[PDB]
Amino acid sequence: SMSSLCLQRLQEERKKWRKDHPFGFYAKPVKKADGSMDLQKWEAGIPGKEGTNWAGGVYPITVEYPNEYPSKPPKVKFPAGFYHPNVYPSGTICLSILNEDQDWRPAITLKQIVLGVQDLLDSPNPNSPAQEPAWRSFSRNKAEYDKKVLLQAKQYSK
Amino acid sequence: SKVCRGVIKLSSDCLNKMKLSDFVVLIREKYSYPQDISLLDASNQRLLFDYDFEDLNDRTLSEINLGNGSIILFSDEEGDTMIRKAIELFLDVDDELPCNTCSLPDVEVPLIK
Repeated sequence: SMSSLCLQRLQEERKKWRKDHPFGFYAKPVKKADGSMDLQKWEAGIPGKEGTNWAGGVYPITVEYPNEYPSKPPKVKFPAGFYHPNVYPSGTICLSILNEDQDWRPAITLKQIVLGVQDLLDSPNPNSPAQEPAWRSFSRNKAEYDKKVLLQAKQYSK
Repeated sequence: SKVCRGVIKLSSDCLNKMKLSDFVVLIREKYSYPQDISLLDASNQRLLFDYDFEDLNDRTLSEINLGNGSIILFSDEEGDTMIRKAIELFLDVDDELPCNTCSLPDVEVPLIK
């Protein structure tokens, strides 16, 4: 039930990515039972920035494309339970460029998405409290926050 | 109306011996595609082969779940100004043409922006 434009744009995304993707990132369509690839569901990894508490970790996301892509944005998820003020308990990332009613435009490449997610790691957005306990720590117990973050960096070590 | 179309006539014998790598070779040289291509199962929408995904290179058409009435999408994936139009290919296997039959249809596939 993917539109032919969706198929066309997804094949191009995979191609632009090959030619040009940020250093240390990876993104690849999932392999299915039969041995073939699913262009609608991708696995990617986001390296934490150096000189920040996220350094050393490579953080796994899944990028899931709707049948109406690129009219509608992908759904991007860390694993459920991932710790960050702008990540839901389910793992869904809250980024304005991923919201159809906000800053998403069909021209947005997978590169722009992964760089946006990476920038979010160390700079949480106050207009998106998505995880209560993480927001509480960040706001009033920064030493408990930092510590949790450093643990998560070790958990997702390269 | 953008994707070109054609029916391939195949043998039931040919579907079990045809290697995916050579199947790509045949399609590329008939319609003048460049080196970097991608090959989809157009029905269930699985990616089966491209310039980087070569896991299925060695398998036969039946070994990658392509049978009677399966449709294939073949695209230009070079990223140049002039791009060869995509062609969609139906797989009609009848009983029986001489075995080892794989006749590609005559299709006028243009170079577009």
